Amino acid sequence: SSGHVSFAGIDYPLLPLNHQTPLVFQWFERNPDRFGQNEIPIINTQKNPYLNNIINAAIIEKERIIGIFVDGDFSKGQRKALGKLEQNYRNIKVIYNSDLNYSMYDKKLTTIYLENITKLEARDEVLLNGVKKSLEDVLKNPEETLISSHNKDKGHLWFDFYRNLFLLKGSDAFLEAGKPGCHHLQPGGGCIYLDADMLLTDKLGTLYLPDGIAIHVSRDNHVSLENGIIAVNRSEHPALIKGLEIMHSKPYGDPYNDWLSKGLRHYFDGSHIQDYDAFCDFIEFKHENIIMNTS
Repeated sequence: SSGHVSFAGIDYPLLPLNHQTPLVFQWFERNPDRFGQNEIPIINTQKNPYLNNIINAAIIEKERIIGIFVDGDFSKGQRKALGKLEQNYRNIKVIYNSDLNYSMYDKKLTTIYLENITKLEARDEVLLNGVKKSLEDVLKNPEETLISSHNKDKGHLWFDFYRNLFLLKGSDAFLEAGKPGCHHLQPGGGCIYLDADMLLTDKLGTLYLPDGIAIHVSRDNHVSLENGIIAVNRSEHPALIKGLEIMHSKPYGDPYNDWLSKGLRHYFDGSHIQDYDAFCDFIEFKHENIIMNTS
C-alpha cells in the first residue's frame, strides 16, 4: 500500500515515519562533575561535537521534535542549562530518565529464576549446569528486579537497557514527560533514535520502513547490526516486545548479542532460514543525509 518487503515467508508492509516521528538522542552521564556546573552536560569538543550534532539536526528538522533523553546526577545549574537549550531551540525537548515509569516492563529476578527452574525440571549438560547455577542465583536482595539491578551499573548496560525501554515507549515518552509543544506527536507513535555522533546534512523527510522498523548496519566483507540508528513507527513495536520477552525469560545477559538484536532476528526470522547477511540487508536503515560516527 505503501508497498511491501518480503522476508522469511512474510510480506511486511512498508510503513511511513513522517515528520510527526521525533528524533531521539541519548546522553547518560556517569561523571557530570566533569562538566561545568552551569553548562550543558553533553560532550561538545572539536573531536566529539555531540551537542553541535544534535543542534544541527534540530535546526534542519525544523518540523520535527528532537528529544534528548538523559540520565545522571546533574546539578541544578546543569538542569537549567538544559532548560535554556529548550528555550533557544523550540523543537528540542529534554527528557530525564527519572521522570519516566518503566514498571510495566519490569520483572522480579526471583520470578525469572523460578520460571527457569520450573522449565529446567523437564536434556543436556547445558541445562543441568544452567539449572544449578540459576538455582544458586535465586538463593541470593530479594526485592530486586531488572530495573533495580540495571540501576546499579553505571556503564553500558545502564545505557542500553534504558535505550531499549525508551524505544518501547516511543513518542509516548515525550507525552509522559509532559513536554511543551508536543501536540503534533502521534500518541502511541514511534521515534528515530540516533547516536549523537552523526552528521545530518539535510532533511530526512518521511521514511518508509519494513513493518515500520529499521536499524543501522555497518558493512568490508563483513556486515553487522549496529546500534547507532534505531527507527520504529509505533510504541511497543512487536519486534522490540520480542526482545523484552527474551530478557524476561532468560537469567543471564549475552554481551555481544543483546536482547534488542536477538528480539529483532527472532521476530523476523525465528527459524534462521535466511542468513544473517540477508537479515541485515532487510532491516538496514539507509539514508543518504545521515553520516554515522563522523568523529
